[PDB]
Amino acid sequence: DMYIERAGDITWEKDAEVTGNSPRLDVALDESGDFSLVE
Amino acid sequence: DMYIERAGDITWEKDAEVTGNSPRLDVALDESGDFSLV
Amino acid sequence: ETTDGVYRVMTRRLLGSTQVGVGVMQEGVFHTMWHVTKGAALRSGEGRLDPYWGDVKQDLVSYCGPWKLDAAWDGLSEVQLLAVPPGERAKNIQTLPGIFKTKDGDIGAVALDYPAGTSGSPILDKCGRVIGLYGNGVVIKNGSYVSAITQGKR
Amino acid sequence: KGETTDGVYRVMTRRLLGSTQVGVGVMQEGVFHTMWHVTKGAALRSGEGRLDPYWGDVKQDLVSYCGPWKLDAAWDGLSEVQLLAVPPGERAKNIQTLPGIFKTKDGDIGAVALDYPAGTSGSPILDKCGRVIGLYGNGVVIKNGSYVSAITQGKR
Repeated sequence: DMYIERAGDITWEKDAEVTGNSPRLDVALDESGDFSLVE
Repeated sequence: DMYIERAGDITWEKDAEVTGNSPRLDVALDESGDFSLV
Repeated sequence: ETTDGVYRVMTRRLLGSTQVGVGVMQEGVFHTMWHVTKGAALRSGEGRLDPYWGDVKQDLVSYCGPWKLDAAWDGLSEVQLLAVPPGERAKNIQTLPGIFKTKDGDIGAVALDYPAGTSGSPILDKCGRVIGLYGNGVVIKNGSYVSAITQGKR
Repeated sequence: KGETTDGVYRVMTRRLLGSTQVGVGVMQEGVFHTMWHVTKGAALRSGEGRLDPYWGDVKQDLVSYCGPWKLDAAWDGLSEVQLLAVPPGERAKNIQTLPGIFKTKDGDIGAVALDYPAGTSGSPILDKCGRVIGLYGNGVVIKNGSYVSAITQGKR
């Protein structure tokens, strides 16, 4: 039994917290939609 | 919870009663998956 | 049950057993029309079928995997509807398909009138390959039912 | 069908003891978009209030309600993006980041290297124009525990 309720508008913050890496990853995608790494 | 049970082998039967016409209709399919005419 | 073939879609929700529709099993994937199951889980007696793919506009839904059936009517040959009526033995009904003309193209249609619970029954080409499902169509001027040969994309 | 105004939505369940947030979603143009592994294709409530699934695909790990997929925006493969994170019991939160790349055999996919608690799936990825370019929740974890979610987008 699931339900939904609003959590906020969808809009860009013009001066938000900037972080995060940008990794180039060799990955795969199975029949069940799961990603896995390739070495 | 709906359940499934087998009905048979999906094959062609050489001995089958032929029926039904072959109409050519202009139809329209809505976003709700319901067909309709023009 | 994982064996290929045509299956009945049942529920004990009603007075007794009630056939809500038909489906086909092929390559571990169970195919049926969307309006039959509404995209819900299907018990296989000793097994469970999880939804994988579906589309309301196409009125199709596959289970345990992607849509496998990709055979198509050639536009000339006769076909056979494998009708699985509620409580009746499955039978082959041979006919020449009619045509649905849309703004996106032409679809094959069969002029075979059959009750609720038969929707999802296979429509086979000369080699027995499933080229579409029965159960989704229109009602002409007279009050008679015409169904399309609904095929999905693999 | 309940409140279907545009914006982000939490996907809640009452199947467990405490009301748990099992996912996030974006309502746009009358359609509720979210990850497949969140709802598993099951119908949703919205007050009283029900949404039937319209289209779904496990491999893409996406699903739409009340209509076809509406999110058509895409990452330019050059700019930074903001993850509108909606964590369980926590307010909506924007986190700006430059996406990596999931190098697959069938083209390459953008990927945000951000980790969040289980239940944040379906959070929309945004560009500097306010458009939804994909959803958060399906990806991998690397050598370090950190999560690298793909920018999962369908097609309008």
